Amino acid sequence: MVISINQVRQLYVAKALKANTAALTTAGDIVPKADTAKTTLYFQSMSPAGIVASDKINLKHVLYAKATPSEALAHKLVRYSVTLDADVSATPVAGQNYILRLAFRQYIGLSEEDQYFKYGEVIARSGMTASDFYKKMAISLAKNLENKTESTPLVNIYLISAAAASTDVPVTSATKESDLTATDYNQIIIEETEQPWVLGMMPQAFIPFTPQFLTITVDGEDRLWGVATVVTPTKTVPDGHLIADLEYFCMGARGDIYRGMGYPNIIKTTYLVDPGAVYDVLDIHYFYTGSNESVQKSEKTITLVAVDDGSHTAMNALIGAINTASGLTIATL
Amino acid sequence: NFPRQMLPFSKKTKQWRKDCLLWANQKTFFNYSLVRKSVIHKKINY
Amino acid sequence: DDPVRNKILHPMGGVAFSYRYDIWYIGTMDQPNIFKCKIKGDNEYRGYQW
Amino acid sequence: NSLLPYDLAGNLRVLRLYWKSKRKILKVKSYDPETGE
Amino acid sequence: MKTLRTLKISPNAPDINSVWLYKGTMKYFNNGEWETIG
Amino acid sequence: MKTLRTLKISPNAPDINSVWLYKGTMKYFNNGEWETIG
Amino acid sequence: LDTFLNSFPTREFEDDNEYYWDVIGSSRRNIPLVEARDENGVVVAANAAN
Repeated sequence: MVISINQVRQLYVAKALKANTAALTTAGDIVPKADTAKTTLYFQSMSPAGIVASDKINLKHVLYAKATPSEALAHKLVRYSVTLDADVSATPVAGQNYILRLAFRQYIGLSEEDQYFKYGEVIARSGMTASDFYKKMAISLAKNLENKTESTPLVNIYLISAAAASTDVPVTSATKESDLTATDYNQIIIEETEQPWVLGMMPQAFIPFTPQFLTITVDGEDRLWGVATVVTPTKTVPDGHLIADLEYFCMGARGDIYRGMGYPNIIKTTYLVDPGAVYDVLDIHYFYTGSNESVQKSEKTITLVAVDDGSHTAMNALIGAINTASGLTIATL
Repeated sequence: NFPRQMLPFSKKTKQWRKDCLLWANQKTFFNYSLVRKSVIHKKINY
Repeated sequence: DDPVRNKILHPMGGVAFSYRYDIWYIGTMDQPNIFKCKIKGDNEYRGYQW
Repeated sequence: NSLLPYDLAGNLRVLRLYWKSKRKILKVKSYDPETGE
Repeated sequence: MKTLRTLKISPNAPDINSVWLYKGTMKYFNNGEWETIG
Repeated sequence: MKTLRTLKISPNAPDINSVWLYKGTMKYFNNGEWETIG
Repeated sequence: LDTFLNSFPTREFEDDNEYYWDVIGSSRRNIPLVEARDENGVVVAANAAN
């Protein structure tokens, strides 16, 4: 992916802390170095092919320094609870065709004009209860949406029985009617899902949807059929695929701007962000000034990235290493 | 965006002659030339 | 019908701005009712800082 | 009025555009039949 | 909202958009079933 | 198979191809007689 | 949207301040009554004679 920069952006991966220049022996450490009079902070990191430093951050010229946790950098997949409207009829009307349309809006392109529509259809019969109806439309929606043939993962559809009321039972295009055996199904939940991710070539983006209902004639007046409520999310996409795609850009400030353009002849750089682990991100945003009439500023930023274990053990040791070395009150997160 | 003048004469169609004029009544507020005064300066003189 | 600017969806399909009816001219005013405003001798600015 | 279609005096806004287009032409080197000019 | 133009006297169910007349019943299609008047 | 189309509001009986409607007694022609619906 | 904003004319103004236009109604009017007094000055209520 490609991000916007405030005149530069550089990233350093912090796999461990060594607190001295001579103790840099493994690739991926970081050492926040400074002098006695706290006027310059810089980060000596061990690259896989030698010691590298940072730009020398002037501590009178910092603008902010705030480190975000990994739980605030996760995309929450939306849910939509689709129930029968109790106003029109509590039970399904025995003659009408019951259709539901899922209106996707960023399919293939990025614009809200690149729309995509999928449907689910169940004809309601006589004697069909509400749990028998949701048992039929969870199969009919999953035959479209979660089929084996569709090129992208569109949505995840689950059922909820009224006894459990929290545990989701998954329905897929291969699930038969004999697997769903419950007489208390009361809603259908449509959850977003994670699109595929390719490092530095496919950004993390999702397809949003809206389950829209088609009208059924109930007493001779054609009334909309169902209702859809947004339910608070239970599944998030973690920080692994956003910081591997953030390192990949900000390694180009210190190195090669082209990454594979012409492949007998490339300069490979080794990346240190594992795309299966979550990370914490600290950003010290600073600038530069000459001590003369050139008072026009040049804003910069640095990014430090540390592995997160849930309790932020690696990152709160790093903020505790910057505050005592350089004299900033960076917030312990 | 003034339409392309570098065309063969068969491709200077009827809609192309309207595009040069629909450009004209949009950019007719413009009076800047580097050897002329402003319209409001000459109007003060007249 | 513009789905990028119109974001509230309607219960009967499509954006809710599509269901907006507007009668722009009732009769003939004997002058232009709706026009746009500009300033005489106001070329729009362009200025480089390099 | 300064870009209105009509005028309250009762006149019509006539906008005449003149512009230099670009025409593709050929320069042909032809020989005189009589002399080699 | 739903017009019914014809009335059909028959012992069988004629059509969604007509009225089924039997001996002492007048049944018409509503809510996915034949609803009787009386 | 008998298809009635019109409904006549009359105090007396109309032609046999129509429904006699008067004061709350829907009457139509069945089995040779005017048979009330209700 | 830009083809909607091209079915409108344009008026060029002389200043970049607030601009006005004057609206008018009619001249002939009807006036509500307050009270009717007879010749001695006492008001004529609803339950009164001619």
